[PDB]
Amino acid sequence: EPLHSIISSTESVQGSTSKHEFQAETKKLLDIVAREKEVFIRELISNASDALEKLRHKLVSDGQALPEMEIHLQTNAEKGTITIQDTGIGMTQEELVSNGFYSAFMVADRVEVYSRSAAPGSLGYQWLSDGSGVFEIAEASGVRTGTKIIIHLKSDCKEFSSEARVRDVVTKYSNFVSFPLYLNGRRMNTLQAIWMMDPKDVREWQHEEFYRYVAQAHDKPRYTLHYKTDAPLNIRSIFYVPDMKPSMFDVSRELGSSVALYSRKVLIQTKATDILPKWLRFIRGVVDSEDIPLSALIRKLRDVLQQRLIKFFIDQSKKDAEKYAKFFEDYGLFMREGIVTATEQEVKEDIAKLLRYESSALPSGQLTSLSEYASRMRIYYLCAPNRHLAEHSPYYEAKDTEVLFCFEQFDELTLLHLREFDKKKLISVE
Ligand SMILES: CN(C)c1ncnc2nc[nH]c12
Ligand SMILES: [Ca+2]
Repeated sequence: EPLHSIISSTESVQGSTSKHEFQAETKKLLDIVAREKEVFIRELISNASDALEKLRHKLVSDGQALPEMEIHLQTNAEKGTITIQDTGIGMTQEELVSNGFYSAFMVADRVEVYSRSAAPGSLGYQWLSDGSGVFEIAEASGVRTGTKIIIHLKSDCKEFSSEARVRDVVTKYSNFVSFPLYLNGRRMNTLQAIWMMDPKDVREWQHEEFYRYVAQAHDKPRYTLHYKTDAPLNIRSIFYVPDMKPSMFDVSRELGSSVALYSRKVLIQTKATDILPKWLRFIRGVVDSEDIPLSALIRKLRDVLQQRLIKFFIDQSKKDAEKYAKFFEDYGLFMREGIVTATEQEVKEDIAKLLRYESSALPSGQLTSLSEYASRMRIYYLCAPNRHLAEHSPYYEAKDTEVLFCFEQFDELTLLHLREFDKKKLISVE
């Protein structure tokens, strides 16, 4: 039996507990906090992961051996309890007094905590609170290094004492936790949050495996962007462009982005809706940012990613012009839609930087960007069925001025919405 559990009633308190008042703010908080509810598992697992990370980081800095670093969850139906224990850095009495965590009171009639700091010669402490105006602290024996939280669920939340209900919660939210997580002695997590890895270390087989998981697809990604940054915000993200052509569902999908939102390897909202501009909904991948509450002021992240993705495609066109040509053929509609739907001029020009057209100066079949046309001028366009019809259209013959050639009616409406590029106005020949 490969059952591995570490949770047991080893703690004991010798003397009585001292009673403490909750700060003015905290007391108000515990009431608002206790008004869905299942997210507390997410919060507690994330807290345990942080605790384990601090200890592991400290032990490596001191070149000391690493102990068992695990997160364990236990459910007890007879006692109506849910317990989470980690073998992390723990807490001292000072940190325990000051003491995310209070999300436990969403479902708890009373909370019971045992913690022992990893520092040598530390003591175990017991922390008790019913979510009222008083909590209790006392020295405890038999407290394992790390932290143990025992939640006595109120009758309205007894479901969280069932292994089936908790297992569904853990799998949905905490699938990518970086430390081994156990539920009633059974290992749960096996997926790797590859977006946290060093971009140059991720192997092609990992990107393909992850793309198929996030996109629920069976093809491969033709483009992969591993974007990590901390200057504006904290961003750990990977974006994939499917190898397939866009599907009728992709072009007509409403209120979806096909991008997962994460915070510290913990899920925030699967199929995040407003993480990317709607015209980038054909993108698959994940966005991880610790600067997320847990739904108004996210736009700053959306604009940063739009610019980064637009830069990525501009670079892709320069690295391989032929691969980008078919990408434009397959996904150009999204870019024209993004311009038609844009409201500010600077975004329209940025997206338009991705658009490709044919030119009278270049041979049939060769593409050119609006910037390359602007570079060579000493912006005029003509929309016609095809190239030969364009050269023979009366509008074109009428000074060694080069003219861009569009073929679709959306191209014209796109250029019509994009009045100007780089302060050069767009004027149709005919
Ligand atoms: C809740 N909180 C602030 C914590 N501090 C340190 N180690 C912990 N292990 C689980 N929760 C912990
Ligand atoms: Ca994976």
